[PDB]
Amino acid sequence: MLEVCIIGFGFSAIPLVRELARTQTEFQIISAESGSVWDRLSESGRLDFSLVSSFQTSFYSFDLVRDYEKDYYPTAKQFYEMHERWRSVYEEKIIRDFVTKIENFKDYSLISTRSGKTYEAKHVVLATGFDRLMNTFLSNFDNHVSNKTFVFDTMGDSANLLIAKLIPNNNKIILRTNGFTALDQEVQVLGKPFTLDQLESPNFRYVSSELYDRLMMSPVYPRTVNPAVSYNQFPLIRRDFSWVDSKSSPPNGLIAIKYWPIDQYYYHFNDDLENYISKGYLLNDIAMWLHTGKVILVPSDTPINFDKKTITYAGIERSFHQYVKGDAEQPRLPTILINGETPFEYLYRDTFMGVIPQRLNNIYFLGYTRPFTGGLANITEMQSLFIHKLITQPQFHQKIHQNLSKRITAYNQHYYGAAKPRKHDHTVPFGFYTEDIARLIGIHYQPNECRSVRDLLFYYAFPNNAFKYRLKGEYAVDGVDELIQKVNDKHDHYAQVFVQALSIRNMNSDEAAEWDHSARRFSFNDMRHKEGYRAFLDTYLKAYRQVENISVDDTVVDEEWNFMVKEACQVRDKVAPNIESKDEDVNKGIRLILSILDSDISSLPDAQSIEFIRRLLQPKNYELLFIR
Ligand SMILES: Cc1cc2nc3c(=O)[nH]c(=O)nc-3n(C[C@H](O)[C@H](O)[C@H](O)COP(=O)(O)OP(=O)(O)OC[C@H]3O[C@@H](n4cnc5c(N)ncnc54)[C@H](O)[C@@H]3O)c2cc1C
Ligand SMILES: NC(=O)c1ccc[n+]([C@@H]2O[C@H](COP(=O)([O-])OP(=O)(O)OC[C@H]3O[C@@H](n4cnc5c(N)ncnc54)[C@H](OP(=O)(O)O)[C@@H]3O)[C@@H](O)[C@H]2O)c1
Repeated sequence: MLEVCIIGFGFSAIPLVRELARTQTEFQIISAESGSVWDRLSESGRLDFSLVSSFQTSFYSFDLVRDYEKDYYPTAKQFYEMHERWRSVYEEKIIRDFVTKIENFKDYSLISTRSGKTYEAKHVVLATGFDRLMNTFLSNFDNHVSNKTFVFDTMGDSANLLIAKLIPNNNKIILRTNGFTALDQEVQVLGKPFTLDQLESPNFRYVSSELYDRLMMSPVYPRTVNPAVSYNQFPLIRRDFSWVDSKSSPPNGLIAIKYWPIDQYYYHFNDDLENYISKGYLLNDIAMWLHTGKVILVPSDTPINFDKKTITYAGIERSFHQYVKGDAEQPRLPTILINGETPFEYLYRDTFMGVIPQRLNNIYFLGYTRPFTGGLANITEMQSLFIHKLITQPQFHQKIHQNLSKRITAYNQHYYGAAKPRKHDHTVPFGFYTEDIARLIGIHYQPNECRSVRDLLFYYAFPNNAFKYRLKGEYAVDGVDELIQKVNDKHDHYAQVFVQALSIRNMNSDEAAEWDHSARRFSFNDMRHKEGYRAFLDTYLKAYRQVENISVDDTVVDEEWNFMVKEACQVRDKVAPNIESKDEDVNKGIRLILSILDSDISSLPDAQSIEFIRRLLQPKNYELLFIR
């Protein structure tokens, strides 16, 4: 009887399929003829955008190993192209069919398809993706509507992608939301560009949750009164975070819009604008939108009749052309029958690590955990290794499953606490998830096993990407030592990250928040590096309109909008005139570290930071009750 059935093959499943081939496990893939959202975007011609995520975190270790020279943002085209390549390799093993039902028994499951064909499989893996409502807007659109008005009850990376495509057609944007978390996807660090994922040094949570919290959460929670931070100038972006009942920060369930800030966007693309836009590099700067008023925030309770289709803001009644609601992070699970009769009720919190469900035998989920920053690759690679070991190594299987529900309770206690289940429970800091998975599999690193400060940087500051845990051990990939050398050598061994955590070791949360924003340009939501790009923005529009064959008649006065903008930006007009250090501390920190790279750690004698750097071999907060 068939050992393994993979239902659905897009991207999530590639690494697990690679691992099955390797160990020569008997597997079949069943996967729809239609394909995914991407084959949509391929047919309609709509691949004209780029990922919010860096190569290093969006593409799998066994590709990075040969294609990685420098950090870039891949295009939707490059990402689709990489799916069709791995599709091609495995097409012989793929059955084109839709599965409509799985009857799960003690030893195996019975898979029904639309064809009517039936399959028996010992283990089954669902890698079927999500149904998403804005896919419609993204797959089906028209860049001919201009000067119209749009209301969004929700903000997110797809809402942001659509706002990027509207603004050049002098469309007017209103966000009627309960606020949102948005973060510069790229950060100038002493001249060098870093992705946001590259600066989280997540293993610092082991030193203390509180150390990590104040290092991490100042751009999210409004803990600075610095009037350059969008959350002080535009207080409507603020969310209620009272649901958060966990010592883990950032908390599971936190989501974030990743945007290009204009200055980073300038730096990368100014010298060949028409081509870079052509390729799908699009200015999606929400902070710039808020500052120009090409977008405006509005209280959530700003009533409107959907029937007359108008918006009640200030002493104005603006007729809106389109209202956009959107939230469908619901996995595409076909019906699953327990003991082959009782329907299975999906709930992210009731599965272990987002992969192991509780009343089902030999059934795995792959592609349903959402990384909070970085690409899905990071998550799906480690899921792939966790699932492969569970399928192929029955002692491992027994170890996890013995006390499956104790692990799930202990997981939920650490990450969610007492909070009621939410839509976004399935979102997680990637740096915690990957480390979590790796300590279950045992391909993790020991801090006690560091001998040099160089080793202490690898452990704490090297980002917890999937390939990080594939240098050696059970899942070692050829060429990973070279990747780590490459990357290490390009980011100064992630010293700057290590130095941050050091700098804020003695501060309280309010002290850290201030320090974190005492920079000429702080990392996230810095409204001082906006005004001086209005000249460039004008280039960008003209430039955009050329590749995309647009005329917009740009002398028009939406006079009421100009007055809606003025009322919206009130707090701004009060607070931004109050304008006027991490830069220095970091400058001297990097000095100390790059000098003592090769010093034995235990040897270290007794700026008094050396004593904390010793204690880095023996962290207090390593305990994870869901792993032991
Ligand atoms: C606009 C957009 C932008 C994104 N950008 C990024 C990004 O920048 N970085 C990043 O890391 N992630 C990104 N993602 C998320 C991720 O890359 C996608 O979800 C991608 O589709 C990988 O998903 P998957 O392999 O899990 O599922 P899919 O690509 O949906 O593949 C699942 C497959 O299962 C098939 N299938 C489903 N149900 C059945 C069934 N019952 N029987 C048989 N076959 C079935 C489907 O046809 C499909 O081919 C983005 C997603 C979207 C929509
Ligand atoms: N690696 C990845 O998988 C990855 C990463 C980023 C983006 N993406 C893609 O981009 C899209 C995700 O964005 P989306 O626009 O589709 O919807 P979404 O961001 O998943 O949902 C957004 C809505 O959730 C609610 N919400 C709760 N907490 C929030 C917070 N802190 N910030 C913002 N919103 C919050 C808000 O509405 P209420 O206030 O009404 O509850 C908000 O409007 C998907 O297509 C996804 O595949 C993928």
